[PDB]
Amino acid sequence: NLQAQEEEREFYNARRREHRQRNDPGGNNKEKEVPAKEKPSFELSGALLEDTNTFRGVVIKYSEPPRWRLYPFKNAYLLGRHPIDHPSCSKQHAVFQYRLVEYTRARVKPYIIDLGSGNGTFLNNKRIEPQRYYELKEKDVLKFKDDEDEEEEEEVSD
Amino acid sequence: RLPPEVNRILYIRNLPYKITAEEMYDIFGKYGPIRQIRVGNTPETRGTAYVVYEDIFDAKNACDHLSGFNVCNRYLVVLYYNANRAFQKMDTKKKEEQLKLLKEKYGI
Amino acid sequence: DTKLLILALERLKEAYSVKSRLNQSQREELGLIEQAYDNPHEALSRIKRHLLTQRAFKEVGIEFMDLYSHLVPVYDVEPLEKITDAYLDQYLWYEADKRRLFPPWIKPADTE
Amino acid sequence: NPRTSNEVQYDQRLFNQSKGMDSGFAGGEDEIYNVYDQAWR
Amino acid sequence: DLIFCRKQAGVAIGRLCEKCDGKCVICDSYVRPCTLVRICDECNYGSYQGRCVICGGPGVSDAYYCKECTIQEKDRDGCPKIVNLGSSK
Amino acid sequence: KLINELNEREVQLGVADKVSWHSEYKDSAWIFLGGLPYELTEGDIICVFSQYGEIVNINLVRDKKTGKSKGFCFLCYEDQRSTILAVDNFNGIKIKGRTIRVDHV
Amino acid sequence: LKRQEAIAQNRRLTLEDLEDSWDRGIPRINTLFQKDRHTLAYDKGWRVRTDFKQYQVLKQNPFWWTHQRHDGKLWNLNNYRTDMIQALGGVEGILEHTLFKGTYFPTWEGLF
Amino acid sequence: QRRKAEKDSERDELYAQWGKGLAQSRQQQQNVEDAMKEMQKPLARYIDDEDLDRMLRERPRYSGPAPPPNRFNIWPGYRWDGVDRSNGFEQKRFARLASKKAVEELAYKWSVE
Amino acid sequence: PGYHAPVADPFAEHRPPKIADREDEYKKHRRTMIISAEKAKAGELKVVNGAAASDQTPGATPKKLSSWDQAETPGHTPSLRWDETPGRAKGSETPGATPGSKIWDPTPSAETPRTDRGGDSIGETPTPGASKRKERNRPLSDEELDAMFPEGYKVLPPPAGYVPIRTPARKLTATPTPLGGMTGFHMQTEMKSVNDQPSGNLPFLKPDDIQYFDKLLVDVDESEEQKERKIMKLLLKIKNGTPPMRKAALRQITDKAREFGAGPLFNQILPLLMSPTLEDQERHLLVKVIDRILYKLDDLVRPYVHKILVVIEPLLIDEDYYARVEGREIISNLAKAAGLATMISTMRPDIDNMDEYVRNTTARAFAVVASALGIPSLLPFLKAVCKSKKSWQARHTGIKIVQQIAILMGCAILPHLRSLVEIIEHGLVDEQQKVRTISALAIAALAEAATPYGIESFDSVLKPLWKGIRQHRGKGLAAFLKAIGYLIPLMDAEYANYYTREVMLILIREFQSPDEEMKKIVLKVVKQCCGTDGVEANYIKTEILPPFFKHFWQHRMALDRRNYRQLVDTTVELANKVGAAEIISRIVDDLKDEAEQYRKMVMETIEKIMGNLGAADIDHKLEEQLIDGILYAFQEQTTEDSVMLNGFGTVVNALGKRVKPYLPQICGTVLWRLNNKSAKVRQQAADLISRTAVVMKTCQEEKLMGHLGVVLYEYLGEEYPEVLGSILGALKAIVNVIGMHKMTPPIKDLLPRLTPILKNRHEKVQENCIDLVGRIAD
Ligand SMILES: [Zn+2]
Ligand SMILES: [Zn+2]
Ligand SMILES: [Zn+2]
Repeated sequence: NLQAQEEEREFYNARRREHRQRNDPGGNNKEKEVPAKEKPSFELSGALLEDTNTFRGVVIKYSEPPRWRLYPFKNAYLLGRHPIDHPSCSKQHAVFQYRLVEYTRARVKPYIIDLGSGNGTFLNNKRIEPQRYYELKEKDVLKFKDDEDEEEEEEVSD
Repeated sequence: RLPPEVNRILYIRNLPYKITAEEMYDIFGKYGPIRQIRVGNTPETRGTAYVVYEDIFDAKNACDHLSGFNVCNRYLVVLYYNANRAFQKMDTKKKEEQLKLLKEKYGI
Repeated sequence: DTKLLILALERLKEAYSVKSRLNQSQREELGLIEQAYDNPHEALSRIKRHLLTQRAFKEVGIEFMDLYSHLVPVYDVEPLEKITDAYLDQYLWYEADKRRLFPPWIKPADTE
Repeated sequence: NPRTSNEVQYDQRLFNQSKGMDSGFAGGEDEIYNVYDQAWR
Repeated sequence: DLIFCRKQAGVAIGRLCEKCDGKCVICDSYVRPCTLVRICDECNYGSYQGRCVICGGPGVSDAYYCKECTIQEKDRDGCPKIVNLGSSK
Repeated sequence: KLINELNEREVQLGVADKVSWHSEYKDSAWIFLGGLPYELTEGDIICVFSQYGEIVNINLVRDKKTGKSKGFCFLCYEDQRSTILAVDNFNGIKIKGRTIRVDHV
Repeated sequence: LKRQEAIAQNRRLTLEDLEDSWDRGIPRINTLFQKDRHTLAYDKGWRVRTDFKQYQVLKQNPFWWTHQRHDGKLWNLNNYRTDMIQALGGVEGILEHTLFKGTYFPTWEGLF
Repeated sequence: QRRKAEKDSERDELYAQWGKGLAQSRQQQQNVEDAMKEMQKPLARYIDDEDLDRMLRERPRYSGPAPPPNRFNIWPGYRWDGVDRSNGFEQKRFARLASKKAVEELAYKWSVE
Repeated sequence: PGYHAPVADPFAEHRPPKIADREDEYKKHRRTMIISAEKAKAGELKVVNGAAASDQTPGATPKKLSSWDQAETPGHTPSLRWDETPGRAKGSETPGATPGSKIWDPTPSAETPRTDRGGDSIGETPTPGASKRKERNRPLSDEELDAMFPEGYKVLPPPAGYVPIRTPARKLTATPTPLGGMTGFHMQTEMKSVNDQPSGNLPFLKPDDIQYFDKLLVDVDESEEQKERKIMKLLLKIKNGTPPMRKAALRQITDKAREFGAGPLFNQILPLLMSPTLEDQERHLLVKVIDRILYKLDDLVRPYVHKILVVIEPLLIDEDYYARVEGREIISNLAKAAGLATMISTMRPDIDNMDEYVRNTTARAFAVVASALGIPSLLPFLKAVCKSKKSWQARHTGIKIVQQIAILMGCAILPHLRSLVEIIEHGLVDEQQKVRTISALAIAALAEAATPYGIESFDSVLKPLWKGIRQHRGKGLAAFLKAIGYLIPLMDAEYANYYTREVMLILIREFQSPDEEMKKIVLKVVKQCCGTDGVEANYIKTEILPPFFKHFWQHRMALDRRNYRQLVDTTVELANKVGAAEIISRIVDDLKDEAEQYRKMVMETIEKIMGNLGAADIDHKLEEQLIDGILYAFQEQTTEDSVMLNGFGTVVNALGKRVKPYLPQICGTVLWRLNNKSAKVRQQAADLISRTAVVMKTCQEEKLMGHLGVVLYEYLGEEYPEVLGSILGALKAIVNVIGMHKMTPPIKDLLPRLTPILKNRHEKVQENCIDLVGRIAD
C-alpha cells in the first residue's frame, strides 16, 4: 500500500504551450496589455522630436566612470546575457535572462522589472525584490562583486 | 506573421552606373547585417543588384521602409527575389567532407 | 495607389449611375473605366506615363446647362484623359491634406 | 503568453455593417426615388 | 487532343446526350439515320453507362449512322467513342 | 479536415441556424479531441478549452500500462452551446506543430 | 468617453453601448464603421469636387453640399410615411378610394 | 450488493445528469420558475411588482483581459489559459452574418427604381 | 479629426475575383521545389557485387534480374533500358559481360542524381539528430551563394570598414536602433528615368514579372544565343496581351521549336510556370505551349523530362478537373515522347523521397506513363519495386502506383490482372501497416475496374483478407471492407452466400462509427452486399433498415456531396430489393423537414425509386402523405433546380390516374404560385405545368385546360424573359396533349400574338418560341 497506481495524473502546464506562445528559446516576461512605444505616445502628446520625450541611456563601466555607446529606449527591451536577448550584455554575471525594461501606461512611463536573476540587480546601489514593475525616474542608476558596469537614464531636453 | 513568398534575397534596380558600394552598404545596412551583395557588371545587368541579409525580417523591414526609396534622381525598384529558376549551374556536391566532419567532431 | 484609383473610378461611375442606354462616347467611358477595374496596375502605369510625357490633349466639348437665370458651362473630355486627370486629382488632394497645404480659412472644407 | 495590444479598440458585430465608399446617390437625378430607407410593411 | 479510341467494336449500343442527340458521329450530319452505333464496353462502362459518346453527359437517345458513311463502310472500324488525349475521365 | 468544408457548405448555402447539423445531437456535451500531442495533459487541455465554456469533467485516454496518452481525449463541458462553439470553432488548430481534430460523440 | 472607459476596462466596446448615439452626430458616428472605411480615409476634398461636378456633368445636383459616405444620412423620413397613412384614414382609408374591393383580394397585406 | 450497484447505478444518475449539459439544465430550470409566475401572475401588465423591481436597477469566474464575443455569449472558465485559440470561424461567421444585414438593405434600395 | 483618424482592399476584392489561390497548406510545398539457373541466384550475388561496385541500390538490381522469368527470351532490350539506369558508358560493359556468362553457363549444364538523395537524407539525419543531441534561415556558404544567382554578377566589398559595419550591424541592429536617429525635410525647389517595356507595343508587364522580363526592358539591340533568349520573350506576348497577340505568338513559337531547341525554352518557361503569382489562365496557356512544342520535340527533351514533371505533377492533384485531364494528357505526351528507359531511369529517386507528396503525385505519374507505354512493358520495374527490401516507403509508393493504374486504366486492366495481383499480394501480410492498408485498397480499385470477371485471379488474396476482417481496429478495417465489398459481386452465390452472411455481422456492428471514411465504405458495401440477388428480403428488413435509417439518415451526411450521392444510390438499391412502400413510407415524413438540402435528398430519392419500381405498390394513405409532401416541399424553393421538378413530374406520371382526386389542390397551388413574386417562381410554376400537361389531359379535366390555356395566354406580355420562356414551354406541352381545333385559345388568337415576340434577344424565349411556332406551323 505504498503507491496504489504508478501513474495518476498532473493538471499542470505543458512545455509546448508556454514554449510556442513565447519564442524568440522560450522567453519569460510577456509584455503586459499596457505596453506601447514611447514615440507614438509623444505623437499623442503632439510632440515633434524637438520637444518630444525620448529616453537615452548612459553607460559608465562600474570600475571607471571615466559612453561605450548611447542607447535610446524609444524604438520594451529584453536585458540579457550575450542569441535571444535583444539588449545583450557582456557581463558574465547576468543569467541568460537577467531583467527587462518595459514602458507602460499608467501617461507613458518607463518601468524596470527584474526577471529574478540569480545575483539580483541594484537600483541606485539599492536592490529591488523580484516580480514587480518598478517605475524609474530620470537620473536613476542601474547595475546588472558581480557588477562590472553602471547605467543612467536621461530624458531629451536642453 | 509573414507572407511565405518573401525571401532573404532582394532584387534591387533603377541604380546608376556610377553608384558606389559605399552608399550601398551604408543605406541597406540599416535593417541588419549584410550576408553579401552582388551587382551586375555585365552589359545587360548593369544597373541591377542583389542584396542578401543574415535574416529575412531584416529584408522585410527593408522593403517596408525602402519601398520606392530614393537615390540621386531615382526611385529604386525593390522586390523580393525569386528562388530556383537558374540554379543548376552549380552542383549539389561537397556534402561528404562537411558531413564527415559533423560526424567526426561531435561524433553524432 | 489602388485606393486613389478606386476612388476616382467610382466618382466617374457615379455620373452615369442611373444609366439609360446613354450613347457611344459614354459607352466608351463605361467600358474603359470597367477595364480599369480588372487590370489596375496597367492603368496606373499608363497614367504616370501620360503625366511624365504628353503635353497635347484632344478637344473638349462644351455646352451650357440652363438654370433659367445664369447659364453654367459644361465641359466634355475623352475618357482616357478623364481617368488620368481624376487620379491626378484624388492624389493631389490627398498629398495636399497630408502636408497641410491649405490653411484653415479656406472652407468648402471636408470637415463641416 | 497573452496576446496583448495597447488600449482595447473596438468589438466586431458592428465594425463591418454598412456598405463602403459607394458614394452619395447619383449626380442627383430625379428618376431615382430612394427617399425611404426601409419598406412599409 | 481529341481523337477516336478505336478499340474493337462490341455489341453495346451507343448513347448520345441532349446536345449530340441528332448527329451522325463521323459525318457530323443529321441526315438519313439508318444503322446503329456499337462501341466496346471498354469505352462504355460504369459511369459511362448511358453516357454521351462525346461530351460526357447522360445519354438520352442512341446515335444513328448516316447513309453516307454506310456506303463508304466507315461504321465498321474501331469503336467511334471519342477519347480526349488525356484520359476519358 | 472534412468538418471545415461542411461548415463552408453550411454557410455558403444559407443554412440559417436550427437546421444546423449541431442540432443533430442536442443530447450531448462530451466532445472528441483526437490527434492531440502526447506531451499534453489534463490541466493543459482544460486551460485551453475552458475558453469557450466551463468544462466539467474530461477523461483523456492514456494507455493503462505505460501511463502515457494514446493521443486523444473525451471531454465534458457544463454547456452544450459551448460544445457547438468548440467543434465549430476550435477545430483545425495547431498545437505543438500538429493540428488537432474535434467532433461530437 | 466610451473609448476611454473601454481602454481602462481593456474590454472592447460592443454595439449596445453605442446603440444610443448610433444615428446621431454631424459626421453620423455610424459612418466610422463603414466596411470600406479604409478607402474613404484616403479621400480628401470630396466636398469641393461635388461643387465642381456641375461643370463636368450636365445634370444639376441639389445634394451638392453633402455626401452620405463621408457625412452619413442626415435625415430619416420613415415616420412621415406612417403618419401620412394615418392621416388619410389608415389602409382602409386610402384603399377606400381604390378598386381594391373589386380585385376580391382577401387582404391588402399581400399587395405586391 | 446494494451500495455497490448504487455506486454504479447512482453513477448512472450522476454521469447521466452530467452528460448532456449542466449549463443547459439550469436554463431549463428557470422555465420551471416561470410556470410558478403564471399561477399567481395570469396576465401581468406593467406596474405589478415583478416588473417594478424589474426596471429598478438598470464560484470563480475568469478575470483577465476580455473574452472574444461568442455567438452564445459565454464567459470562459475559472483557470482558462487566457489566450484566444481559434480558427476564427466565429468572427468571420460573426462578420458575414452582419454583412448580410447590410445586404438586405442595399438590396431594397434597389426596389423603388 | 484625430479621433476620426483613430478610426482611420477593394481592388484586392475585384482583382481576387480574378483567379484564386485555391490551395491548402499541404500543397504549398510546391513553392519549395528547386529546378531539377541457380547460378542466376549465385549469379545474382555476382551481379549484385558488380553493379554494387559500379552502393546498395536494390531497385536497379531487381530490375536487372527482372528479365529472368521469361528465361531464354531475354535479349538486347535489357541493354537498352539499363543503359539509362546506370551510366550508359558502363552499360555496354556490364550487359556484355552478363550475356557471356549467361550463354556459357547455359551450355555447360543518374548515379549522381541518386547520390544527391542519399546526401539529402543524411543531412536530414544530421540536423534532426543534433536537436535530439541538443529551416530556410540556415546560414549559407559562398559556393551555395554562387549556386543561387544566375550568370554575370560580381561580389563586392566596398571597404573592409563598411564590411566591419555590416559585421557590427547585427550587434548594432540592437545597439544603434537604441540610439539617436530621425529624418527631416526642407522646403526647396527642384532626371526621373524609368522603364516600361517600350519598343513598338510590348503588352504590359505586371510589377513583379519585371524580374523575369527585365532583359527585355533594356533597349540595347543588334549586337547568338543571347539573341535567341532575347527574341524568346515572345513568351511575354503569350502570357499577357490581346488574344490575337497570344494566337499569333503561339504559332510563331510552335514553328520555331526545332530551331530554338527545348533547352532555352524550358529554361525561360519553367520559372514562369513556377511563379508564385501565377494566374489560372496564364498557367493553362503555358501548359498549352508546353503541349504544342512537345508535339514536335521528341529525342530532344530527354535531359529535361524530370525538370518538366516536377512542375507538372502538381497538376495531377488539383481541385480543377480540366486541369487534371490536361495534366494527364501532357504527361502522356511527354512519356510517349521520351523513351521508356528515359522515364524509368529518370523517376526513381522520387520514390524514396522524404516528402510523401512527391511520392503520391509521382505514383499518379507512373499511372499516366503506364497508360502511355502499356502495362507489360513497365511490369518488371514495378514487380521489382514492390519486393524492394530496403525500406517500406518505396513499396508504399509502388503499391499506390498499382492503384492509380487501376483507376486510370480502369476496365482495360483486364489482361494483366493476374500478374498485378501476384505483385501486390505480398504486401497484405507485411509488418508495416500503411503497406497493408493501401495494398488492400488497391485490390479494391482493381476489383472495381474488374467488374465481374477474373474472380479466381483475386482468389489467393481472399483467405487472409477475411481473417483480417476479424482482428482489425480503425481505418485498415474499413479499407478491407472496401475491398471485400467490391469483391463480393464477383463471387458465386453459394460461396458468397456463406462469406456474405459472415460479412453482414461486422457490417451491422460498424454502422455507428463517427469516421466518415468508415461511413462511405460501409455504405457502398451495404449497396453491394445487400444488393446481391442471393440475399433474402426479410433478413434485411429486420436486421438492417432500422439502424440504416437511424444512423445514416442525419443532417451530417446530406450537407456533404459524395455522402449525399452514395447515400441516394444505396437507398435506391435497398428499395430495389425490399420493395417500394417500405423505404418511401419511412422517408416521406422528412419531405416536411426544415432544411433544403435534406428535402432535396429525400426528394430525388423518392424520384429514382418511383422511377424504377413503379407507383403501383403504393397504398392510399401513404399516397396522401406523398402528394402533400411533394406540394409542400415544392412550395418552398430557395434555389432554382430540376430535382424538385423532375421529382414531381416523375411522381405524378408514375401515379397515373390515381392522382386525379389531387388535381384541384395541385393547380390551385399552380395558379397562386403562378403569381407570387415574379422572377423566382414564375418560371418554375410554368415548367410545372409543362411537365404536368399530359396528366392534366388524359384524366379529361377540360376546365383545367381552359384555365391553363387562357391564363397562360395572358402572360405572353411578361417582360421578364426567363419567365416568358417557361410560359411558352408550358404552352408547347399543352399543344402536344390537346389538339389543334380544340385549343381553348384558338390559334387565330394565339399565333399572331406570338409573332412579335421574335425580337426578344435573350435566349430561352427565342428557343421555346421558335419551337412552338414550329409545332403549330407544322
Ligand atoms: Zn475502346
Ligand atoms: Zn454530347
Ligand atoms: Zn456519318
